[PDB]
Amino acid sequence: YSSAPLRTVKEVQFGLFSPEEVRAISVAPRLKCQTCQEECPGHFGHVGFIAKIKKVCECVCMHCGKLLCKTKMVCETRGGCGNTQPTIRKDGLKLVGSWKKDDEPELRVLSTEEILNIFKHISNEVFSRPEWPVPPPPVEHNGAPHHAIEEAESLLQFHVATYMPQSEETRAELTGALMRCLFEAGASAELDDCRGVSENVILGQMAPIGTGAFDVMIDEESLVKYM
Amino acid sequence: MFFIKDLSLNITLHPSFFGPRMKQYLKTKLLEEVEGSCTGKFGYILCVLDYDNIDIQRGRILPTDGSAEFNVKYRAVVFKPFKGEVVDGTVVSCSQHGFEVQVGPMKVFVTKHLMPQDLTFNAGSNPPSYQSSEDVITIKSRIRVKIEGCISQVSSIHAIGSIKEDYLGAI
Amino acid sequence: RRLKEEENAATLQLGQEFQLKQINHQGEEEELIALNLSEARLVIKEALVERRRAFKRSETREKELESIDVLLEQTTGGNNKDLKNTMQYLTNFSRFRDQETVGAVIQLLKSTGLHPFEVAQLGSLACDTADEAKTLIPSLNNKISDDELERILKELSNLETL
Amino acid sequence: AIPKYERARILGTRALQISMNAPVFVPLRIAMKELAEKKIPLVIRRYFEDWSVEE
Amino acid sequence: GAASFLKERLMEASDAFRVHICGICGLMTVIAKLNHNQFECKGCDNKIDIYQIHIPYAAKLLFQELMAMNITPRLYTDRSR
Amino acid sequence: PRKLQDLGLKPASVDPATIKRQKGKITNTHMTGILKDYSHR
Amino acid sequence: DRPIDDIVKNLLKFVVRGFYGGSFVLVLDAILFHSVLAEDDLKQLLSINKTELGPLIARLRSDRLISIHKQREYPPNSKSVERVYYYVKYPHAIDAIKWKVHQVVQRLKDDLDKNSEPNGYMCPICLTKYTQLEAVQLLNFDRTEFLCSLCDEPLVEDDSGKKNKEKQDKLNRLMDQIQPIIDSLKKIDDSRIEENTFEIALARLIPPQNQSHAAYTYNPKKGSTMFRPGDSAP
Ligand SMILES: [Zn+2]
Ligand SMILES: [Zn+2]
Ligand SMILES: [Zn+2]
Ligand SMILES: [Zn+2]
Repeated sequence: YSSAPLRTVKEVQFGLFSPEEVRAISVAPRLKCQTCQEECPGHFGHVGFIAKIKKVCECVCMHCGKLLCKTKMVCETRGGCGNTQPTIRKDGLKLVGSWKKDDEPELRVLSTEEILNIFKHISNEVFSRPEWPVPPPPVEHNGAPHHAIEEAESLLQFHVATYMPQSEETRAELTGALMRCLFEAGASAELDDCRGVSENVILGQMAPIGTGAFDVMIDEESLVKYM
Repeated sequence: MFFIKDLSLNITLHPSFFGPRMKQYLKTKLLEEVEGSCTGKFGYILCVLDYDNIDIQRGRILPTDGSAEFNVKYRAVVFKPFKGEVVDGTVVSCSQHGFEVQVGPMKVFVTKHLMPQDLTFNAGSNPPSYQSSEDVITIKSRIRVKIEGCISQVSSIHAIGSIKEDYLGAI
Repeated sequence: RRLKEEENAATLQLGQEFQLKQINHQGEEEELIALNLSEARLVIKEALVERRRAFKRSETREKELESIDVLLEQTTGGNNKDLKNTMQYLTNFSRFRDQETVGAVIQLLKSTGLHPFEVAQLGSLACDTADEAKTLIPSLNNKISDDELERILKELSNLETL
Repeated sequence: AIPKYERARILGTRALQISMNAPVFVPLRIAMKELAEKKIPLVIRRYFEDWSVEE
Repeated sequence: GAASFLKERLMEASDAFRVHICGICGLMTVIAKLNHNQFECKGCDNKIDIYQIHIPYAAKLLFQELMAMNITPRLYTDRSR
Repeated sequence: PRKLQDLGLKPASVDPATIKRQKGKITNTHMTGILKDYSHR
Repeated sequence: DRPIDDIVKNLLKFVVRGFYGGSFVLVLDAILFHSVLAEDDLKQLLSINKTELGPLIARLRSDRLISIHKQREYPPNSKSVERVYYYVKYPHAIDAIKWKVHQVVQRLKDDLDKNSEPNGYMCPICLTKYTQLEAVQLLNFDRTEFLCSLCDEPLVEDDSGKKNKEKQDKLNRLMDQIQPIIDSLKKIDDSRIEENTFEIALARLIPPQNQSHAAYTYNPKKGSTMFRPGDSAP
């Protein structure tokens, strides 16, 4: 038994975790459960956006984070740095930028740190940002040449990608991200009103179809007159 | 501190009460469920004012439960403790860790670290009491306390008191 | 579009549900109703007697305490322990007994213009000098002069019963 | 509230109430009898407009 | 159009699970010590805005899987638009 | 640099992102080349 | 050759000696005596193998007291090789030192403030820490002791009550021992320091070895619009 109010899910607001929230949500046997001594839902602890990341990088300058779009190859210094934006291509699980000279073009790999820094410089503000949790049981320091670090980072990225009638009621009786199916919904902070049959079926609540398209209230005006 | 607060509640009536006098049962449920209850958001809901004017909106029948949910609006006096507030009360329990001061429906706990260094615990006196050169604090002794912190749970409120500041302690 | 100021009586930061401006059930703006111990005692007992009258239709400290206790038991249901402690606490810690005394106190302190919380403390805590009131009620700092507070405290003790 | 399948739910809703020892003003058969005599004290909140089962 | 039967089959005749959801964040990250009647969503530092919902255990698993997938499905008990 | 400025300390460095990176036929034939072009003075 | 450069040099030397070990002093002093040092040259100067130099260079790069610069070289009679040079970027080193000093002072100040707070409580069995407010809601029905929720065992008071003077002494010692840094920082802030780069650092270059393989030059590719992170200055 729980003392909290019993409610129904009226909206599902998809979004994306912030690094702060993942650390805040995390409780760490801590995932009888050592955290609640219970009924236990499961306590958290602490690849699909590569195309989106590439598009964002092409659509914005990669030095000042100011909107330029993909075809543009110059910052158009309006506030700007004037650097010529590279042509970004997706190779494996990495992004490679190429600069054309003013004679093969210069090429280098845009480090994930560089991409993150630029994204943080870019001007949903609450639920899903471009810059942006271990499932619970129920579900460089020294030396390290650049080659070794790059190989380790590639292996870690590859591993991450791979990892990712019993009642009288029934007796008598006898367009939303969730409805379509989710990554896109989280990126755009899509709000699902849960007005469709699919959403209610997923959440296990009475659907607004047939006997559920209305509400049965209780009237006291008739009750007093019935005695 | 005492307040007069306009509150709302969601009462549920079993189908056994779906009679011509269901409103009377709602008033009884409101009194028997709210009065004396400790809502951490609003404090100790003490008494309900205007007992003959509670607003009872149309009830809603739950799909499978069969009961009717009523949204009830009422006026009640609620006691809400705030940190940094000064209160008076009568000590009810004394122990080595500290003593408890009863303020209305709330109990305030004063730890050793929150007491002046002069006061010293002593179990020799029956019942055990805190003795100091100027006075002795024990059960039934009036004490003026300052709430240094409150932990308002969903249905429980606890506070820690201090008597070290000036113009506090025994009256 | 909603996601994640600690409450402090001294700073008059009472939280979200106890803001200075309140909305009643009629939608009309109202000032937060904060009651001193004497005012709260009258409000609770006045409601209890009215409730007792409705049910039937369908002084020294000791005698008043007994009268309150018997009235409380008659006109309250189960799980009334909290209210029993409250009435006992209110009767043994109030400063003004009759309604006239409480009315004068409200009229006196309503001219100060302080926060409803602070005025409730003034009528609930006995003080002798403005320094005692200032340290016991930090919110009064830089709001009321010592001379003004000194006269108010002296007048408050004048109307104190017995 | 605009100023002034339903049968299946009302019959089932009142049948559950009767099975739970609710007063009878006239379990599925009892609910059907109440509906025939218009003695079901419920209002259908069509999504809104509130319509009494009696009317 | 038998909504009641559909819900019963999906929940009563199958996995039905009760979870606690914070009112600020829709995540199911509320530590509910029901024995002592205490709730807390660390991260929001709140203990008085907790709701309980009945959802299929598969739905709970799906949201937690989404949560582990960097997707935040925030269940909310009130409408906004 | 932003954190240092907020803390009240004068920063000696700046954010790198703020850095900035920076006719008709001529009839006069026989004498076309000898003469230089004195466009201005 | 302004005195400001010497003052900054003194600040770096004192910071390295006081907050880093011995080999760190050797590495940073070499790049302070020589404006820019190649990785091979630095190893020869200090007679330390690659493994030993690893932690030193990596740690100094993390605190940004040193900066790296990689460029391709084309020796006349050898295969093209990517060389590594180390040099000091004063604006970053000063900023890093200033922030780090502030954090250390702030952390000690916070620790001193926290210690004055009430001790608290912790469970001997499960080693779970309970605060004064949190423990006050766990006391048994007899109002005698605080009972752990997980273990249902009496709680035991926390330590650090008597350390109040210890933290104050620690804070006093740090400020007494950190005064030269504060004085040097004040002087640096009074004047202005121009940002340093590999090309500029090469001006104050003293060649380490007679025939060092690395070429202490800088010939950027002609008409190359490519820009690398952390490779431009005001
Ligand atoms: Zn658990
Ligand atoms: Zn740009
Ligand atoms: Zn939350
Ligand atoms: Zn324990």
